[PDB]
Formats: sequence, structure tokens, C-alpha cells
Amino acid sequence: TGFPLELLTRPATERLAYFENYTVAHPRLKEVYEILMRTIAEPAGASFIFVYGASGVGKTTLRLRVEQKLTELALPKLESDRARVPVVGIEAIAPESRYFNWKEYYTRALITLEEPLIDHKFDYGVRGISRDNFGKINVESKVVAPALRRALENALIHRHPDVFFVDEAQHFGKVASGYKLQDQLDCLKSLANMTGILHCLLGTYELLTFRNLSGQLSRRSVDIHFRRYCADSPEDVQAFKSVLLTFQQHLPLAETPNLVDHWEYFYERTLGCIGTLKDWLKRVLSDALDREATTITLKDLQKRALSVAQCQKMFKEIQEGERQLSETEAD
Amino acid sequence: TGFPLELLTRPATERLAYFENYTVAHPRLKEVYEILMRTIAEPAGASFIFVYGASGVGKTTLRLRVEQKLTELALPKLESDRARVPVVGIEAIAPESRYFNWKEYYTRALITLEEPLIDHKFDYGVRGISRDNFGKINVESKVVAPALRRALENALIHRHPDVFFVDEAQHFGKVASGYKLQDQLDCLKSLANMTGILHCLLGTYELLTFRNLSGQLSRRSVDIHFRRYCADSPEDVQAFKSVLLTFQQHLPLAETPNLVDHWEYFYERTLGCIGTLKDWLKRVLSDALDREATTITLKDLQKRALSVAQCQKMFKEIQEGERQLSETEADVQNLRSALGLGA
DNA sequence: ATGCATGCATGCATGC
DNA sequence: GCATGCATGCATGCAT
Ligand SMILES: Nc1ncnc2c1ncn2[C@@H]1O[C@H](COP(=O)(O)OP(=O)(O)NP(=O)(O)O)[C@@H](O)[C@H]1O
Ligand SMILES: Nc1ncnc2c1ncn2[C@@H]1O[C@H](COP(=O)(O)OP(=O)(O)NP(=O)(O)O)[C@@H](O)[C@H]1O
Ligand SMILES: [Mg+2]
Ligand SMILES: [Mg+2]
Repeated sequence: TGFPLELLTRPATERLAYFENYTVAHPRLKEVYEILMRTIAEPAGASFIFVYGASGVGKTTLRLRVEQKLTELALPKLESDRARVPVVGIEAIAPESRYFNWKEYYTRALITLEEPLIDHKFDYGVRGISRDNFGKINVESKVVAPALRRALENALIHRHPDVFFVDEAQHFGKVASGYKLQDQLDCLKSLANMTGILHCLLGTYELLTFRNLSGQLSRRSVDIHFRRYCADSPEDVQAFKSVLLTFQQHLPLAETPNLVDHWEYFYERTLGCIGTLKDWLKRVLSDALDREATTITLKDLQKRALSVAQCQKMFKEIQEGERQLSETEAD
Repeated sequence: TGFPLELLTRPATERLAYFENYTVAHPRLKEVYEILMRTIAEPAGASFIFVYGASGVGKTTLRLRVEQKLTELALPKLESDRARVPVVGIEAIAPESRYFNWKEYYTRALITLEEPLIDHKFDYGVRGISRDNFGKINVESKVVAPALRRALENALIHRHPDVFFVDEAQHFGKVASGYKLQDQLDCLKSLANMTGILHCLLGTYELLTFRNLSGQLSRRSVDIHFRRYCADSPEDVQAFKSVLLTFQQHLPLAETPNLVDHWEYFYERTLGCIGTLKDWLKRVLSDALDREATTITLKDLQKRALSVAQCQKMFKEIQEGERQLSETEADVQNLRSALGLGA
């Protein structure tokens, strides 16, 4: 059906905002979203759900779509119990020091599950941790790590989120030493087990080595490979062409540019990633709107495209990750 | 058009000040400035803008120009959006320790986001961060780094600056171990992604070690090469001739000396970085004004030029930078062939 | 006036 | 041995 035609009478800002809000439900995304939703609907005794994808494949967008859907689902049940929390999600902070700071992570976890109805669980065993003089929670600096962890466990078991999201969980990987890496993921696992809360990890292929330090991790968790569209298969090429056609039909410009015929050039840079493709089209459309142009030329794509040096490194990284996603059976 | 002739009646300080304030809009600076402007106007999820080039090329001047232009643009809307700070800029501190110190960086970042009017941002952090009844937002020493970072992010998301400027970005390369370099920029990437604030990083080619730290970071970054003029192409030589003619016209003196004739020497001891040429000309003009001479001689230019060893070292660094920064259609075809059929 | 909350002063393990 | 950060120790202030 394309974009609404009346947007052409609107200023450039409105049209640009429209494009950003508009979403493409591509089939790989639908598959991954459905799988993740179904796995959320039934833990099956697995403490972790790992969603690893090539950068730009839609990971964070997927995570967001999941929170919206679960909030829509949980609002009717939230009617009854105000205290219960639907979903908690936060990005893992990359540490500036040698290793991951779990203390700051616990503080930000407590901040994330902050509830306006604080009167339900105003005391987690706190040394002045609860909010005061401001809406935001004021965690006491001198509180030791185990006490903060206990308070976080109490808050989790009180609110009981359906699933706990860690955005860009590749950061957990940073650690001071090769042998000390074994402890982080297992500590997170212990926290998940005691709380009983389903934890989900989203990140790049960097966590793949962090993923399978032993077979126990594979046994106790579920893998969701957010695969990109691969030019090797004509199926993925056709899907990519369909996505390009949808973007051509939905970008707010007077004349729809023929993006489809330049699919090879788009793949060259995007590498089958829809998010990178969407970002590139947003760049080009913003350029055109600021020029008040009428159509998109290949020069427009070239001007805001990623440098071929960037694409080379990106392709090497994703190809290495995909090859790593080939562990064989012990049979 | 030349300098205002009335300046000749003014003292030497005014004559020098006019030339110091004088600016040249040479084409490559305009191209880079336009690209940076357009990228800032649309972050498009990109987390980093890497602007790098040789020493003396115009990068800091660009940082000041974009700051002023964005402030001017946002002022009419700043008349309604009081809490906003359009552009904030800070210079990375070269650390005395073997590794960069993030604590001082965060403290100076908060200091950079300062408004004598406390009303716009009444609360900045947990404790030990509020101002001491003065405009300066002094930070208590015992405040640990993670809480400091949290306060910085809470201040940033409230002020919501369009772009965060980190000048002289090469100091981020100071680290104790090799692959810890990934983690050094990963921290800033996490800050940018959490705060939703686009970071522009400016520095020399020493920062090229950051260029492909990771595929994620490669996607998140945009490269803007501040090209210095290369004598191998007659186009750059023509542009350099135009710049030299403009400087010859605009320097205040009794007569305009023929700087154009000595373009070979100027390129020899400037490597085509117009900032160094401007600075050298300012030095020579200052010498002339101190002598109150009517004209610039080649001897004056020689008296305060750069040493041949310095020029050789600069060229040796620039050659490595450009070699790292080169791309050919053969590389594109090689990439395409790996992907599938290549055209 | 007596226990408790907090802020500053040692202190130590780390880090080198 | 200096430099660094967290932790606690001591001490004072508070307030009921
Ligand atoms: N299928 C999609 N439909 C609509 N918007 C999308 C889609 N995929 C990506 N986007 C847009 O792209 C951005 C999020 O892309 P995202 O999935 O986070 O890429 P990403 O690689 O996961 N981010 P990161 O991994 O940290 O570099 C948002 O602006 C989304 O609107
Ligand atoms: N385009 C320009 N127009 C006018 N003056 C310029 C220009 N570029 C540089 N300059 C002059 O060069 C000096 C600043 O150059 P600058 O951009 O700071 O070089 P720089 O390499 O960034 N300094 P640094 O990086 O610390 O070595 C000032 O004296 C400016 O007047
Ligand atoms: Mg993402
Ligand atoms: Mg400079």
C-alpha cells in the first residue's frame, strides 16, 4: 500500500520521523520473534535464552518488539496485581577497568526495575537504598556487593518479571584473565537460579566463545541464531529484494527510486543485514529531505555508505562467527 | 579582496590580530565541514564520527566552527528549550599513567556541562557531585568511577546535546595491554549507546588503531578523512596556489610580497596542511611587524620555518596514515567476490 | 543519655 | 617505596 500520500505535504521532519517509526516484518525476523516469544511462554527448565546475531540483523529491535508485546499481554493481568512487573531489560555496561563490574550492574538492575508504586517493597534490606528526595533510586555507595545482590534478589522475587533482558551481553566477556572468565556467566546463572527469573542474553558473535565454555551451558540454555540474509541462497536474495521493494514503496519521496535493481550494491555494504540497510536508507532520505530532492540516485547511496574497509572487517567478523556456528556432534 | 587598508594606521597588535582572526575557506575544509554537518544532523544510530588528519590541518578549527554554527542554529529554539545544551566539547587528557584515566575524563565531562543558572539542572548525581555554592560543579574525590559515570549519563540524557566532541582523541590509545584497546573504546561505545548521544572523535593518525577494533564498532562508526593537499595531483596544487594567493592578499603590510612564486618551498615545509602554512605565515608576519618592514622576504620565511627533520617525521607519519587510509576498486571487487558474484 | 546515622581519617591489599 | 581505591575504624553529631 506504501506510505500515506499526504505526508508529501508535511515538513521534512515529519516524513523523516515516519520512516524511522515504520517497521518491516521480514520473514527471518518473524521466525526469530515467534521462537523467542514461544520460549518465553515456557522456560522448559532452561535458565537462559541466548540470541546472537550479526550486527545490524535486528537484535535490539526484536528485543523492543518483545517488551511491547509482553506489556500488551500483561496489562490485563497487571490490572489485578499492580505490584507484578512484566519485563525488565537493560544494556550491559562495558567496563572501563580490566574486568566487568558486577556491582554497578546490580545497581543498574535495581534502577531498571524501579516501580512508581515503591510502597509495595520499599524495604529490600536497604541501607538507605530506597529513593528519597527524588524519583530515582539512590543506592548507597558503601553498601557491599553481597548486600546489594541480596537486595536485587529480593526485588526480583517480589516483582517477579516474566523475563530479564541483557542488551549487548558481549560486555560480560571482558575480564582481566583467560581463566577468570569461567566465573562470570556461572555467577549470573546462580543469580538466575535463585531468583527463578528467566534471563535472556542478546549480543553479537563475540559471546559465542563465551557461550560454550562447557556442554552444561548448552544443556541449560536455548540458542536463537538471528541469521542474516545470505546471498548464497536465492531465497534470501529474493527476501532482500522484497525488503528493498517495501522500503522503496514506503520512503516518503515524490518519486519512488528504483532501489531493487541495485540490490548487489546494497548487499555489498549491508551484508544481508536489515538494520544496517534501514540506517543507510534513513541517512539517504535525510540527505534528500535536507536537499528537498525528488528522487534518489546512486550517488546518494554512495555518499552515506559505509567505507569498503568497514565492510571488509564486518564481513570477516560475521563469516568467522558463522563458521564458529558449526560445532559438530559428539557422535 | 585583501585586508581593510585602514589597518595600516593601527598598531602592530591590531594588524596581527586581524590576520589571526582571518579564515580561509579552502575547498577540502568546506567538503569535510559539510559532511560533518550532515552526519551530525542525522546520527542514524551511528555511535562514532572519526575525523582524523595530520597535525596542522584544520581539525580543531573545524571543531570550533561546528560548535559555533550549531549554537547559532539552536539559539532560536534555545529561547524555548531552556534545559538543552546544544553542543558540549572536551579535550581528551593525555595521562601520566601508562593507561588513560577515565575518572578525570568523567569529572571534566561534568565540568563541561556547566550552567551558572542551577535551575536548568538542579540535581546531577547521588552525592558529592553538587556545586559548592558556585558555578563550578566540583566533584568530591571519594566519589567512585561507576557512580560518576552514572551521574554523567543522567546529566547527558537530560541536557540531550546534539553531539559530544572529544578533541585530540588519540590519547584513548594509552593502555597497558594490546587487546585491552578494544575495551578502551568499548567503554565509550557503551556510553554512547546508553545515552543516545553521538560522539565525534578528532585526532591525528595515531588513532587509526581504533579504525577496525571490532565489526560492531566498525558498523557504529563513520569515517571522515580530513584530506591534506597532495602535490601529486595538479588539482590540489591549484587549490594550494589559491590559498597562498589569498594569504598574500590578506596579510596586513605596506606591500604584498609574492608568496605564490615560492609555492614549492611552502609545500616542502608544510606538507600541504593549510593550518601549518597559516601558522608559519603568522610567525613571519609577526617578525616583520616587529621589524616594521615593508615587505616579507624569503629570508624571513627561512628564519622561522620548520626544520627538515620535523618535516620528514611528519611526512613519514602521514604516508603511513594515507597508506592505511587508501582504497581501490580492486578491494571492492575482492570483497564482492567473497560475497558472491562480483561486478 | 544512649544508641544510632554519617563523615572523615587511617589502613591495607593491590599494583608496580 | 609510592601510588591507588575500597573498606572500615574511630569519632562526632543527632535526636528522640
Ligand atoms: N526489521 C526492522 N524494521 C524496522 N526498523 C528496523 C528493523 N531492523 C532494524 N530497524 C531499525 O534499526 C534500529 C535498530 O537496529 P538494531 O537491530 O539495534 O541493529 P543492531 O545491530 O542490533 N544495534 P547494534 O547490534 O548494537 O549495533 C532502529 O532504529 C530500528 O528502527
Ligand atoms: N581552514 C583554516 N582556515 C583558517 N585558519 C586555519 C584553518 N585550518 C587551520 N588554521 C589555522 O591553524 C591553527 C589551528 O590549526 P588546527 O586545526 O588546530 O591544527 P591541529 O592539528 O588541529 N592542532 P593539533 O591537532 O593539536 O596539532 C590556527 O592558527 C588556525 O588559524
Ligand atoms: Mg543492536
Ligand atoms: Mg589540533
